[PDB]
Amino acid sequence: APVRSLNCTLRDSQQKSLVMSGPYELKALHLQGQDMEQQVVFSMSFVQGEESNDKIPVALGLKEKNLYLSCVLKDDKPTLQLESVDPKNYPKKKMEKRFVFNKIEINNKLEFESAQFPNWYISTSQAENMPVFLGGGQDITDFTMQFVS
Ligand SMILES: COCC(=O)Nc1ccc(O)cc1
Repeated sequence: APVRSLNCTLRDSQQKSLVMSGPYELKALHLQGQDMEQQVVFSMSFVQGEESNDKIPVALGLKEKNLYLSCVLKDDKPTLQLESVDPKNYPKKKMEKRFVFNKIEINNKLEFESAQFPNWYISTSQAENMPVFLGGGQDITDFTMQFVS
């Protein structure tokens, strides 16, 4: 059938919200009140890949944008980018591996591991207004997920 998707937001375990940082980056900052409209709404797609009770393969697209989080090599290490795709072809059930995250439930939170790069996770900094990155400590790898209409 058609790939299944849900709209959602993510916050890090320090309750920082994610926002756009120019066209191909996200940043995390403390947001409350009217400013919470700046937060990115994801379309989380449930994709093909290796699955267990608490390991669920997803893609993270920006709602109604042909942009996906992807894990791509740079300076010889796994890194997080926003990548444009053909809007005719996405989302799809068989997403390419660079777009796949294992959504893992650990102690009432979520971690998003790169399917491509084992043990590299979507991360934030403790400081305000710094990029979201891929991290292999002080950095934050746990999130909560709010399901949106
Ligand atoms: C199949 O997913 C089960 C579940 O409880 N997921 C979950 C959702 C939001 C959150 O903040 C923590 C965990």
